[PDB]
This record gives sequence, C-alpha cells and structure tokens, in this order.
Amino acid sequence: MNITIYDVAREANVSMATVSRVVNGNPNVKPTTRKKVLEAIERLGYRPNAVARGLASKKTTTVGVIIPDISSIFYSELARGIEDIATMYKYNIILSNSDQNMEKELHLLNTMLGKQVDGIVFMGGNITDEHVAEFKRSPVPIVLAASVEEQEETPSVAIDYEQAIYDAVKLLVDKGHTDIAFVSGPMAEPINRSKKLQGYKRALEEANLPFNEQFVAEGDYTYDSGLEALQHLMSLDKKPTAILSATDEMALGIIHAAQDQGLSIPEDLDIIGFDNTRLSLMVRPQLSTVVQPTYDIGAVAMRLLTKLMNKEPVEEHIVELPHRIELRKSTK
Amino acid sequence: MNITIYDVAREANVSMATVSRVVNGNPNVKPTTRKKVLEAIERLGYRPNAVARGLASKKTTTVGVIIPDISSIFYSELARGIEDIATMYKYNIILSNSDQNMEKELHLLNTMLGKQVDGIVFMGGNITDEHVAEFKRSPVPIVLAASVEEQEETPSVAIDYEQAIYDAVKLLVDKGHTDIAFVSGPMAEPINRSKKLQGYKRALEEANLPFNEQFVAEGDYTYDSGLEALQHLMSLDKKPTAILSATDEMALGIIHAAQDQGLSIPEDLDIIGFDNTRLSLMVRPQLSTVVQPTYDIGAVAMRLLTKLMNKEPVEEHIVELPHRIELRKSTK
Amino acid sequence: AQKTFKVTADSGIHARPATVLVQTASKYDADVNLEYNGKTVNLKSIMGVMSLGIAKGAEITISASGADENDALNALEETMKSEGLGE
Amino acid sequence: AQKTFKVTADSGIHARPATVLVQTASKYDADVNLEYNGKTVNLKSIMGVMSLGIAKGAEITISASGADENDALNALEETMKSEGLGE
DNA sequence: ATGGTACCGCTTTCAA
DNA sequence: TTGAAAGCGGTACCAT
Repeated sequence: MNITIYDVAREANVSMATVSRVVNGNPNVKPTTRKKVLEAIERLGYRPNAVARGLASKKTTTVGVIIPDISSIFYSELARGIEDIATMYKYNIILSNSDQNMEKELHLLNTMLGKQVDGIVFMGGNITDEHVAEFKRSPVPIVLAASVEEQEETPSVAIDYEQAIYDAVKLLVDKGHTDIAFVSGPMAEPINRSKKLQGYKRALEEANLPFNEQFVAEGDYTYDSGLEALQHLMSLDKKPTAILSATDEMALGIIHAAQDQGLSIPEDLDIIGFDNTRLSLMVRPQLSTVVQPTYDIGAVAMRLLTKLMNKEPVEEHIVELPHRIELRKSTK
Repeated sequence: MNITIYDVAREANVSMATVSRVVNGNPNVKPTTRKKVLEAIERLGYRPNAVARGLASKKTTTVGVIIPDISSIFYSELARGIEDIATMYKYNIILSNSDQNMEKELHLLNTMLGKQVDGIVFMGGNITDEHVAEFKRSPVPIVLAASVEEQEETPSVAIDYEQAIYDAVKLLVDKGHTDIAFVSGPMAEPINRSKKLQGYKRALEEANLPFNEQFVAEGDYTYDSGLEALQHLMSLDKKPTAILSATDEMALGIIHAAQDQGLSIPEDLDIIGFDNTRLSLMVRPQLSTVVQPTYDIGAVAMRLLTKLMNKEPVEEHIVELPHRIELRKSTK
Repeated sequence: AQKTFKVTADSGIHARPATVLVQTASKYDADVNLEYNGKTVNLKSIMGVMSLGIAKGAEITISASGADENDALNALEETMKSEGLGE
Repeated sequence: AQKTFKVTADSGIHARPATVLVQTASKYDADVNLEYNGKTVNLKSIMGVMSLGIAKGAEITISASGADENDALNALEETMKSEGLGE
C-alpha cells in the first residue's frame, strides 16, 4: 500500500497538486510550503511512482537496448558505453538479447516500444528492409550501434568496416605478404559479405594480387571455428603466408591452431585480429588488431540518441568513428 | 488519444471492456466478436500501452538487475542467464552497473523500486548490514546472484566458495604439493577474506601443513594483477610448487607471467583457476579450474525470483548449486 | 514413458542448452521428470534440473505421465541430440 | 585559461576515462573546450571528443573561459592524471 | 458474452 | 502561489 502524493498532500495541509510541484522542483512554491512538504515526503518515506508519472507525462526516462548476446566480450563492452552515457543523461535501460534472430529482434522492438521507451539502440547483424519498415514506425528515436544497414535509412554509429579491413590487408601486402587469407564471420551477415569482404578483395585487386577464392574462410566468431579455420587453410597446396581474422576470438583460435601444428608465431605466419578486445592482449604472443572503439561506438550511439530524443537538431545521422591498426606480436 | 483502446472499441463497434478482453485473450468472447476487434486493432495499427497497464494492474512485468559491471567476462555471462530466464517468464530487464560502489548500489535499488519493478536480482561484492536492512524493506522480492551475505537472511543463489577453494587446494595437496600459494581478489570483499581465503586456510589446516602468510597474494581480478602476483611469490626464497587463483583472469595472469620468466607449465608449476569461464579453454595450455555454473546461478536466481514474485512458497530461501573441478593441461 | 541418456556435452546439463530442455518439457501436459545419480526432479523446472549438476558422462532418466506422455518423450529426445546433450 | 598535455594514456582518450574527462568538464559553468590537430570540440560533448579519435602520443590543448575557468582547468587536470591521460 | 465504470498515481492547464 | 479537476490508457469487479 504505497504512499502516494495524496498522503503527503494530507501530511502537509496542502494540495496534492502542489506536492507535485515540490517533487519536480517547481519554482512557484513559497519556501515555507516547500520545506514544509519536503520533511513530509521524508516523514513518510515517499518515493514517486514512475509508472504513474509516465502515463501522465508520456515520458519514461528509459531507452530500449536490443543486443544479440550480452554474454559476448564485444557487445558487453558496447553495452557499457551505451549504459554509461545513458546514466549520465538520467536514462535507465532495458537490455534484451536477440541472438541475431530476426523474429526476436522485431518482437523485442515491439515489446520495448510498447513499454513506452523514450528511444532505442539497436545492435543487429542483419537489418533487412523489413527492419527499416518497423524502424520507421517507431514513435521514438532509434539509433544503430556497430551495425551495417545497407538502406542507410536509420541513424547509425560505427567505424568503416570496409576501409577498416582494407587498411589491414594493405599493411599486410605492404610487408611482403602475397598469399593472404581472410577468415570472415557468417557471410549471411551484411557486415561480412558486403563490408569486410569487399575491403579484403578490394585491397587485393588494388595491389594486383589475384583474388584467391580459397583464402576466404567462413568462421563464426568462435574460438573453435577459428581453430578449424587455420586447419582447413594449411591443408591446401597454396597455403597462405598471412591470415586476417574478422575478430579477436577467431584470431586467437588461429594462433593456437598453428602452434598446435608446431607452427610458430609470428615466425611461420602473420595474423591480425579485429575489434581489439581484452582477448587480443591476454595471449602469447599478443594479437595485432584493427582497433575498434567498441565503448566509444556505444557511448556515442547513446549520446546521439539523447539528442534525437530531445528533438534537438542533429547534423548528419550516420556517424563514423575513427579506426586504427595496433600491432603487437602476431606480426613480424 | 492516438489510436487507443477506446478507438478500437468504437471502430470494432464494441466496448472498451470487450476490446480489453480480446487484447488480453479472455475466452469469454464470441469468435465473431473477437475477430471484429482483432481486424480493427489491425486496421488501426494499435499497440497496447504497457505503462497504462502498469498503473492499472499494479505490476510492470519487469525486474531490475543491479550488477557491478556488465563488461566483465563473468558478470556478463551471469547476466545472460538471468535474462534468458526473464523472457522465459514474460519478464523484462532493467540493467545498470554499480561498480561495487555502495552509494550507486543502494541508489539503483531505489530507482528501480520507484520504477515499480516486480522484482530485483542484485549482484554485489560486499553486502553490508545496510544493504540487508535495505533489501528487507522492499515492496518486492529480491534475490542475490553469486554473492556473499554473512547475515544469511536474503534469498540468494550461489556456490559454496569456501568449499570450492578447499577442494581445489585439497586436490593439490593430494597431488603431493606442500607449498601451495593462494592468489585472491580484493580482501575488502567478504567473498575473498571470509570465504575463499578461509577455504584455503582450512584446507592446509586439515592437511596439517603450516600456513605461510607469504603464500597469499592479493590480486584485484585484473589479468595484470595476476602477472604481478606470480612475480612476487617467485621473489620469495621458498617458492610455492603450485598456485591457486580466485579468478581465471588472474590465472592467465599467472600462467603467462610464469611462461615468460621461463618456468614451463605444467611440468614446472601447477596452476588452478576459478569460475571456469570462456578464458579456460582459450589459453595455452588449457587452464584447470574450479567450475562455477555462472549461467545457472543467474538463471536459478531469476527462477527463484519468479517464484517469490508469484507469492508462491519456496523450500530454503538461500540456494546453492554444485561445483566441480575440470582439470586441464595447466595441471600435471 | 521413459528413456535414459548419457550426456556428451562437456558442459553437461547446464548453461543455455539446459534451459532449452526445461522449456521443451514445459510444453506438454504430461508431468516430465528427470532422475540422476539417485534423485528425481521436475524437468519442467529450471531450479530442479540445474540443482542436479548433471556433468558430462552421466546417466539420467526422462519420464512423462498424462495426456501427451508419448510425443513428449520424442520431443525431449530430439532436443537432447539437437543440443548435443547425450543419447 | 589553458594548458597542453601529452596523452600518456595507453589507449588515448577513449572508453570510460574519456567519459570521465568529458563529465568533469560538464561539472562547470565555464565554456571548457578541447583542441587537437587543428580542431576544437566541446570537452563537455561525449561526441565531439570521441570523434577526434585521440591516442597515445599526440598532444592536446584544453581550453576554458568562464566565471570559474580556474577551478575548472584544475579539476580537468586532476582527472587528466587520474586516468593517466597525458600531463 | 458484453457494457459500465470506478479507480491507479501523477502531470498539467485554468482560476481564484 | 496555490487548488480543483480533467485526463493519460487500462484493468477489473459488477451488472445486464
């Protein structure tokens, strides 16, 4: 039987309508009245009922976060930026795992939308045309984090995954390597087949090097799929001189898979991972990687959302954060 | 006013009350009547407003999760569990990082309590007498995940940390070790000072082996605090023959920092981790660790909470899940 | 109904996979149970199944009595292999 | 009221630390600003700062100008050395 | 199978 | 400043 503003309104010989004013810090309240009702709110241990407020104010100070799998090492970090900037801006968060499953991603969107969220941050892997339609249907701002949306319709925030893989491939050729392989992730995702892959095949025909349609291994970000990715590659006759992994977890699988075959790093081969997570630094040797400001990608995303949610004008919706390459020991 | 239940009622030519039943799925509807409104709901692109329901039904079908840091390999994996079991029971999550900061923890407690959550899954490192008194005066049930509460008076789900470290130490004694060292986490936390450490000390006690203060290295969970810890123990005159880390992070911090000093694991030094995380099978050599059903903990935590929320009775408020020890290559 | 298995998953009857099973069991009217090492728990319960600790290389029984006590067993069985949790 | 620093940070201005600095600036009424490689962004704007893509090495200039540009530049220094972000 | 209708706790004009 | 009252979108008990 929670105590509402009515009880406080009674416990202070004032109108519930003014109790409200105090609570939200309304200026037009005589010091005597305020201070009188403030000690009353405490004398009853009153806590405002957000739901009640949200029905009336149409504002819930809560954004929705649709993330594939919060257990990951990548997204979990992203979630930190997202979560942390939202707190800065007094916004609670509703986290929910989609597991890259579409029926789920859309269902969640609806659920959060239903719970009257002031905005949403969508971290998807396959934003189809159907997502766009759903997105365009949200009454509140929707921001994309570290995702690849072909349509270019929803305001996203991430790094150039195309130019990112390119820089790497280049640096690799810019050091002698000619037979370089790329272990991507599920090609089913538009970020692999259309952004990471392109930057790989592009930087090759850009260096004359003939595209080797057998140096493109398809992993799944797993530590094992990367292990088996290096075993398949070192099976062909024309075995790669250096390999580029779409992420760190596949990169580590590769380093170890080689050492498991007696191969030595970086002596025998040169590996370069991606994302640059705590993982690419807790290995022997240490993993070289295309640095991706995961936290910054989420924190920025949440920042940009804060803007849209406040209707405040925002120049350019699609944002791109700067990326770089950090070599450790998996490269000579 | 924008496409509300009342709009559907007129449109489907029925009454608010009836529409509500259809929306909710009440069986007392004529197959012809339901159809009418379902099509009207469709034709009007109606989405029921959960906030409204919230105020009316006195429950938001959402639970607040106060976790210290979502970017933690462990805390993150733990969260997932809680989350997969929340969807299972038609529940939503409000995630928020406390960073073991008491002030922030007791705060978020309220924020959520005001947000009218149906329940809370709290996760901390130092549940004080206040937290407790705070937890006991919650209008909703609260369940602690993977935490330690000396006052054992709040339904929690976790493993017997004191027994874990013990069985690991003991397993090492039985291997012939006479100088076993312990690398813990911050002693401030009762899980280290009061549980794991005492488990370690109680092990040598029943092993009739003397307690060597110097064999207790206090990490901070940091994969780096581990390297720095291995060093200090090797700095001693009489070095340990095997070391036990309270976390996998510090464990790899032990392994690598050793392999670097030359020592060769396991043939030179025995090492056992704790938590059995993803890092376990992602190191070289494989890390032998105490298995903790991290996922299960948050999962059984969320389920124990669904029970309490549904005012249904339960056997033993405090629950404890089994823990085993997966031995790998880091152990002879 | 009945059918014993031998967990193959290193993780065993835990994590996400274990969840799938508890759920797949909740979809049938037939009270589905789970016995292991001597004790029997309600397989349509998360706390029960997990509090078991069924580690890899272990035997368990999966009963089911009531309406859908047959098609049920088939289901759980199909999942047990679709999630690499023993035959 | 300004002062240059030499990003001692291992990762530069990114992650939480970055957030820490940006927030410190928001603590004051003054118009705290940051300059880098010929580009001045508000130090109170998570976006402006994190968009410059700072990293170990490259030196920066933290501006300031307000009824409290003093205590402000001081605080900014604190955190700047609290998270090992230059000096 | 339906319609009627007090609330649910708080925000927001509108007047006094 | 301060109070009175109309909602906001639903739910649920009560009638019909």
